[PDB]
Amino acid sequence: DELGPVNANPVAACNEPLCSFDLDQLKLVAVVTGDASPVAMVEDPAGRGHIVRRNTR
Amino acid sequence: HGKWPENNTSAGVASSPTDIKGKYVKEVEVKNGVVTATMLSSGVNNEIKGKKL
Amino acid sequence: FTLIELMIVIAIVGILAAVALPAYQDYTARAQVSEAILLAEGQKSAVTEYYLNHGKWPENNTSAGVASSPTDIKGKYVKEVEVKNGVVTATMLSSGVNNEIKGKKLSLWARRENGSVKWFCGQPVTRTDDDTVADAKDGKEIDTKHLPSTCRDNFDAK
Amino acid sequence: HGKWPENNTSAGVASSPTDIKGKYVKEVEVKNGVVTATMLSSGVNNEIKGKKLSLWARRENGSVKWFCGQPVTRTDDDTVADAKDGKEIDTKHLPSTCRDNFDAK
Amino acid sequence: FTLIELMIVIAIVGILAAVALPAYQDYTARAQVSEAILLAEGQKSAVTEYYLNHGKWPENNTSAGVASSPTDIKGKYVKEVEVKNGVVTATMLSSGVNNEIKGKKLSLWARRENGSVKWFCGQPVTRTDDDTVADAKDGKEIDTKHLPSTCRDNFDAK
Amino acid sequence: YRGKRVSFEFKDIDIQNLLRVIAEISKKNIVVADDVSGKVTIRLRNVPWDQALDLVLRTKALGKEEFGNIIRIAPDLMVNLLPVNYAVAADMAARVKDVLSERGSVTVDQRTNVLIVKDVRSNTERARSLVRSLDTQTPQV
Amino acid sequence: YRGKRVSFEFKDIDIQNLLRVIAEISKKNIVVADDVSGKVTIRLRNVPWDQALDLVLRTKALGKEEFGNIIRIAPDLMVNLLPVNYAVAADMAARVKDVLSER
Amino acid sequence: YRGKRVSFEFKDIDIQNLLRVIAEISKKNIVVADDVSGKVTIRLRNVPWDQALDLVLRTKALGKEEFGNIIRIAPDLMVNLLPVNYAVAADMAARVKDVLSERGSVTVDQRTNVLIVKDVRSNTERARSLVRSLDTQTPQV
Repeated sequence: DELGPVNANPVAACNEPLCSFDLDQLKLVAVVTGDASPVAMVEDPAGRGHIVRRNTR
Repeated sequence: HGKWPENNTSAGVASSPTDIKGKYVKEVEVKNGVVTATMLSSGVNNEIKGKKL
Repeated sequence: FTLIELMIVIAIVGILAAVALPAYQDYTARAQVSEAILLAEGQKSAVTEYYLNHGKWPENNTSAGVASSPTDIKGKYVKEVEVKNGVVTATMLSSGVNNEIKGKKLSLWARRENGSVKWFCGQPVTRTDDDTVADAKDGKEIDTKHLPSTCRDNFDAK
Repeated sequence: HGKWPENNTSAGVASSPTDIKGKYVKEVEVKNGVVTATMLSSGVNNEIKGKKLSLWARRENGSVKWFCGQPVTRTDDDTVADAKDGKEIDTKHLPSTCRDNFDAK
Repeated sequence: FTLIELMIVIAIVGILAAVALPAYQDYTARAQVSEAILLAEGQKSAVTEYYLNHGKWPENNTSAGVASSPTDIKGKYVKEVEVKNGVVTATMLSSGVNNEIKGKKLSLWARRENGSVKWFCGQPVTRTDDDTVADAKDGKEIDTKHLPSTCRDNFDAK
Repeated sequence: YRGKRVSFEFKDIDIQNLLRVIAEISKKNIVVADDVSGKVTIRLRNVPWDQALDLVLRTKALGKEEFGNIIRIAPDLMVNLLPVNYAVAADMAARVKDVLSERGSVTVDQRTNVLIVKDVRSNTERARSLVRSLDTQTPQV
Repeated sequence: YRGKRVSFEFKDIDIQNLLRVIAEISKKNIVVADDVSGKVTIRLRNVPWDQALDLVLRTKALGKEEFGNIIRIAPDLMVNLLPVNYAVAADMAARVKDVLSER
Repeated sequence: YRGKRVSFEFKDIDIQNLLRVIAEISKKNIVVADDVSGKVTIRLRNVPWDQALDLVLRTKALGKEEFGNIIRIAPDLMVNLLPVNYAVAADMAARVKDVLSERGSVTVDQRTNVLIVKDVRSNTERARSLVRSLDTQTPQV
């Protein structure tokens, strides 16, 4: 009666990664700089890459 | 030449289709590189005469 | 009651030969003409040199500096090769050839490029002036079907 | 060569007609391009022994076409004729594919 | 009941032509390229002399002292031959050739040996300076498979 | 294809990260497809980004298509700028193309007659030695 | 094929938009088919439009056919004008064609 | 592809050990696959490691891919640095390539116009004799 019509499973959840891991675990991969302001690139102990810049956390 | 022979003469064969006949073959015509063979009307099966490939 | 495998297979090889007959008969003629062409060529050298050195086409074989006798430039299917004002014509013998190509011939002629010449190959032609030839229309030309793709030149090819 | 083989040796086959025999075939001779087959005398019907047929061809010009029928003789390079003599295999014994007449084209 | 000898032998010659098709088709193309090469050469003379006499590569055909018109140095499979700063490029016609080589070309270029020059033959190249050329990378180069063993030279061959 | 000058240092990072980073620096808004490629290493100095990008593409990475506001990208080495004071950059093109062969590495010609190379250090070194060597016969005016 | 001089700057825009924009500037009334292509990027300075158009065609875009009043079009980079003060432009054509290759 | 200078001496050791050893010296964090190869012998002097690595790859060993922080590697001879004082290193490349043929051995061109060779001593000796011999006609200025 509800599957024959239209189905969405909305996002509201957790997903917020580096604020769940300690700072000395993170490793600086690279840095980018240009007109869009300077941005750092950093690696998780889980091996993900992230991009963060001045004023971010 | 890079172009298909328009007819028998172009292909350099019996300029006359009927000149390429046989016992069951009434002829063989070259039409733009395509060579078609016609089945005679005498001396053949019954459901294949006047028929071709 | 029985024996039809021997009778049909002897009669399919018989009809196979009849179908393979015209294929071998133009492949064959087309082969005998390809030589009249080779015998015609290699005489381009003499003719070319004669023209470039003198500015006039060699009138005959002797002028071109080749077997003074046309019949001395014959072959298996070639009854001869004559140079007539720079034009070199090759005649097909009467024995050892197809059937619709014997006694038939082709021509090789050249044109002043100015400092050099360019050669043509095709059906018999006659030379008019030092830079113009024309169909030796007479009925003894080797049929287009027997001529290579490289020897389909017309009297006015440039 | 443009000429029909005069005999077996010319055609490049068992120089001896009798060398081209069989069970019912006493031989096969090539006479000016015409190939005739003779029926033995032992091991055959009764009204066909010692009887024969011929295969001959015709210049198509660049190729040839073959015929099969009752005995024939070659006249000129492009003409043969009934070897009328009485030893021809009777029409009733010949296949539908071997009913050719001396002047078939 | 019988007739399979005629049917198979007509179908083996049919498949024989299909197997003989690609062999004659690259032998053929490889033959049409061997000429683009002959038309390109013989123009080395003009270019060599021009260079040795002046110390500068001929800018174009007229400079090299050859048919001022590229199109005047054409052939059966060759649509032309242009001299561009000593580099001589030959273009394949569009009619009368293979299929994957038409409108395609190669180049002949030389290098100062000091007192003489050495010639190279290969895929299209452009001249940069008096002693350096480079791949005329663009997509119209005659495929390596169609080039003789004597015409496999790279832009930096010495 | 014009930007502020930058130095790109990427030690084993997702090209998607390099891309985002490149959007966070106002080098357009860049967006990939989802699964473009993987991870790459490059290290550039003194290169405008829009070039360090063209150059990133050639490494491993993608080609770029721009909508206008956003750009879609779909599926050490170093960069060094060579000034050419004396010669024209295009005259080098024959010789420089001839070192590359079927290698990796590239050369980019900027409008102000400077060459830019990405490659391994060993192919950069070769390209610099040739560019400077040919520049050097051009300074004797 | 003659017009006022212009500078075309298009950052990731539908060729249909560039076209309309080009009609809104009195460069004919331009109309496409429906689905011509998509989006393109170009950036020109000092180019008459009717040229910046011919040049837009070659980028990605279409060919143009004119009815007379209306034109139908059917299915950074930059432009710069080079003055040639001394030589004839046609003498460059051999060398300039030779850089382009299949580019 | 830049590092401290080192001397690599490996007498019949697992390339996995040479690798780890190379990570324990801050030459990245290196990690192989599991079964890369086996054991190798090399002996280098005065070579930066990132080179002695490229050179180790060519011996028997693997190719390297870097994630950035970690690098993955997947499936005597000596090294000597030749200074080239007088000539450009790239001018040697034609002749040096011509000794190698289909042999083992390699030549690496560093940016500061020095050649580096790994090989057997006998191929090193040949390459040095040619590099010095061609350098020697270049010192007569």
